Amino acid sequence: KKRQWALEDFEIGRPLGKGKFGNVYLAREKQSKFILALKVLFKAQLEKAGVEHQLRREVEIQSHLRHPNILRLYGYFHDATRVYLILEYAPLGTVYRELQKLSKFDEQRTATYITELANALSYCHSKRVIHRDIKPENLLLGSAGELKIADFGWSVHAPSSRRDTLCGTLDYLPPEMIEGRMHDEKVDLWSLGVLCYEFLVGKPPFEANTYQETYKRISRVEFTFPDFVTEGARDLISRLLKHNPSQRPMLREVLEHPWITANSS
Ligand SMILES: NC(=O)c1ccc(Nc2nccc(Nc3ccccc3C(N)=O)n2)cc1
Repeated sequence: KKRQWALEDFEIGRPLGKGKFGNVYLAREKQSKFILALKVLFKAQLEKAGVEHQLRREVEIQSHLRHPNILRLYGYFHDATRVYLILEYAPLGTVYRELQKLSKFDEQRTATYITELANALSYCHSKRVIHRDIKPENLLLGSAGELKIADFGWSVHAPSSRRDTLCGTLDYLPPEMIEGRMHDEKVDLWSLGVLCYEFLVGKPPFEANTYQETYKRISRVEFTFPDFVTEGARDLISRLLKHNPSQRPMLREVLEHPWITANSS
């Protein structure tokens, strides 16, 4: 951070999304005419929720980390009643939004996204940084439709022990993280497995009706496949969704897997 801004250095545009922490707007840096996103968070919420650190972690990590499949953080600043985050703007929304718009993905999008995601993680891991929050809602699409990871607030360094009171949903977390135990760079691989299954099926493999119900499904790795899911896909998903973190593939193994290579553009 060599420069410091102010809400006045921008021209806020249309609202992009989010709700309770604050909203995200399309922004235009007056000086340069640079387009970007401006996620505005209210101090009121921050404090009362005690996220001071996740925010610090987000602005922390995402500031340094620089990769084409990771969403950039350009800086931040806060006015009297809130904090602003200067973010890379991703022209094609979230992957979460695309999935609603398409229901399920073909083996090509699925394969591709997984690839871009692996490279980004492969890089994140380079720096012993585990995301631990890879869900389709934290995946944006670039001007060329490329995946771009965001939200490293829940992201920390590994190995780790943190038990952090709740995540809203357990869908993307692996047994270790739910079971409250120690975890590492492999948490991101179980998630990669979940995303893959979801992308092709339209629902995460452990979806349940109750938090409790899902924790059961997860903790026992109980998942089945629709008939349309091909064996190549099944193989890789079954390899990523291993109870034992140490039995999950390394990102290169994933990046070389036949089905991935046979369909990733
Ligand atoms: N409504 C759309 O077509 C649309 C949605 C999203 C983007 N891209 C984008 N880039 C950077 C940040 C960002 N923030 C968020 C927007 C919505 C929800 C959550 C966030 C967020 N806290 O990351 N969104 C572009 C268009």
